[PDB]
Amino acid sequence: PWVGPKKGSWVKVLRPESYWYQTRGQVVNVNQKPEIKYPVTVKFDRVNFSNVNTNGFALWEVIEAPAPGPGEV
Amino acid sequence: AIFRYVNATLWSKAGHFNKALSKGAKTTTWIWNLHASAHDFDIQQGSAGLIARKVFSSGLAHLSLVFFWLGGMHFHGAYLSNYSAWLKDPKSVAPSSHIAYSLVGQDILNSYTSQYFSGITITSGFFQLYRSEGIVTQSQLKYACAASLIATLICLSGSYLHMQLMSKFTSFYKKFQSLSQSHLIIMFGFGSVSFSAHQIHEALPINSLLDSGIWDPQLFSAILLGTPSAITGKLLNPSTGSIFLSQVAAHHLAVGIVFITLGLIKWCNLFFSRNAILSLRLAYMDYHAQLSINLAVWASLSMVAAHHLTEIPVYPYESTDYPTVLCLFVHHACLS
Ligand code: CLA
Ligand code: CLA
Ligand code: CLA
Ligand SMILES: CC1=C(/C=C/C(C)=C/C=C/C(C)=C/C=C/C=C(C)/C=C/C=C(C)/C=C/C2=C(C)CCCC2(C)C)C(C)(C)CCC1
Repeated sequence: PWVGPKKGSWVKVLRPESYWYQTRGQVVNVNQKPEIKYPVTVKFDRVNFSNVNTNGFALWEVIEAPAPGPGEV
Repeated sequence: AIFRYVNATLWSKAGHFNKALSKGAKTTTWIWNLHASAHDFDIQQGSAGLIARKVFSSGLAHLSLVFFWLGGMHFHGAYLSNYSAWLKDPKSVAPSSHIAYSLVGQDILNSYTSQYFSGITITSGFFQLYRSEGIVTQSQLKYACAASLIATLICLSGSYLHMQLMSKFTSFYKKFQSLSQSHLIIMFGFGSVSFSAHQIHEALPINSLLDSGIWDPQLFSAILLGTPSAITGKLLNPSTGSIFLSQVAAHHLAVGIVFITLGLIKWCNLFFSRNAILSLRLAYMDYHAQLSINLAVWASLSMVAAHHLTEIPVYPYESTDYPTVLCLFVHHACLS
């Protein structure tokens, strides 16, 4: 079964040190291997200071959220 | 030669030249990098032929810009200046080809320069330059402006054309011997000889008449007539306080002859110590090497100009036009 969020669904990042903390991204993929500490892959339209668009998060660092509306990050 | 590839489609891309700007506008650093690398043709997409194309065409476009600026100066002198009052009596009237509006009380900027003229006193020495050149009529200044504008258009057309005339096979810009010989013999030698001719044939009679006090149209439209045996520079025009323009014309003739002779001896290979400079010749065949060398040469020449324009007086009344001489020195020192 799918351990993490569904592929393509929007997840709100809960990692305090993340550039996208409390903002939402799209789940690119989730690693089903139980040995992966940070399986979920989330991409965001806003590049961070290092011009990086995607990142890897653990199952406890992302929660399911609705897609951003107009003017929402 | 193929001009079907010049289209305005790339105008709206805003960053096509730099591959690092492909991910357009993710931050404001992208805007700043676009501006910073706009004219760094070496790191831009393309080839060495394209780099040469851009360098030469940009040089021509800047030439057109300078010609436009000179034409604007001539137009301001012709129509928005007190050059007539200054010519008849330079001492009483300060040069001014600059007028300001009366928008918000801004008319206060204009100051008394003549009875019928109020404006901003210019400090570029353009009036003295015109007087030395023999320009004494609004028609002459107007035609100088027209020539400058025509030169601007010609240079703009040349830049636009050369952006496509020069192909990847183009190599005329690497012919350093030909470039240097042409510049030394024609641009400098023939140029100086031709300007000496211009002085002798136009400026000398007009300047002599102006010194005497004659302002007759027929006269305005016998070298060494007034110059004594005194060494040039040892005796200044008593009525103008500057080196005799006939001495200046003789100087330009001699300089042109010397430049032509140098070019001809180089052509004949009379210069022998090629090996002492061969290392530099091989090393410095680069855009940035040539740019650095030329910038240093022109900096030194600008400093020498700053010193000489004041210490050695050659323009009429520029010696007594204290703001003009000071501003010229300071400007050319800063450019140096
Ligand atoms: C013949 C003259 C010449 C030529 C052909 C070049 C060519 C080049 N220079 Mg430049 N350079 C020149 C003169 C020249 N330079 C001079 C005189 C200096 C000394 C200051 C420099 C110093 C210099 C540096 C330090 C660098 C270059 C670089 C470059 C490259 C492009 C830079 C660019 O895109 O700028 C685009 C930016 C602009 C056009 C804007 C510049 C605006 C400045 C701040 C001046 C503002 C003046 C203005 C009048 C202020 C008052 C107005 C105000 C009141 C409103 C290119 C190879 C860069 C490089 O890496 O090259 C490989 C680079 O880093 N140049
Ligand atoms: C709207 C403003 C304006 C405009 C359009 C012009 C236009 C012109 N002035 Mg200038 N001028 C101005 C304001 C202006 N002036 C002011 C406020 C003064 C003080 C009274 C002058 C005093 C003045 C004199 C005395 C002369 C000119 C001249 C000229 C011509 C020179 C060409 C040129 O600018 O090349 C482009 C040149 C530059 C961009 C120079 C950039 C670098 C400068 C020299 C740095 C110096 C400091 C700077 C002015 C201020 C920095 C601080 C500031 C940001 C707060 C041209 C018609 C000359 C001329 O021949 O006129 C016919 C001339 O002799 N002007
Ligand atoms: C270090 C000593 C030194 C000194 C004091 C001078 C002094 C002078 N040189 Mg220079 N020069 C030097 C070294 C020096 N040069 C070297 C080592 C070379 C080549 C080996 C040259 C080649 C050279 C040329 C070809 C010309 C000068 C000219 C000039 C005059 C000033 C610039 C000028 O008028 O620009 C006007 C000329 C230009 C703006 C043209 C610039 C040259 C082109 C565009 C550069 C092309 C670069 C190349 C294609 C890059 C390819 C790279 C790739 C293959 C990797 C002045 C007499 C000019 C002159 O009138 O001489 C009498 C001139 O035409 N010099
Ligand atoms: C702008 C300015 C300036 C100035 C400049 C100048 C002024 C320069 C010079 C210029 C010049 C003044 C140039 C000259 C030129 C000339 C020439 C280039 C000539 C040539 C000749 C020829 C080409 C010849 C021809 C012929 C004939 C006549 C016919 C037959 C025979 C024969 C072929 C020989 C400066 C730098 C300060 C910078 C700033 C501003």
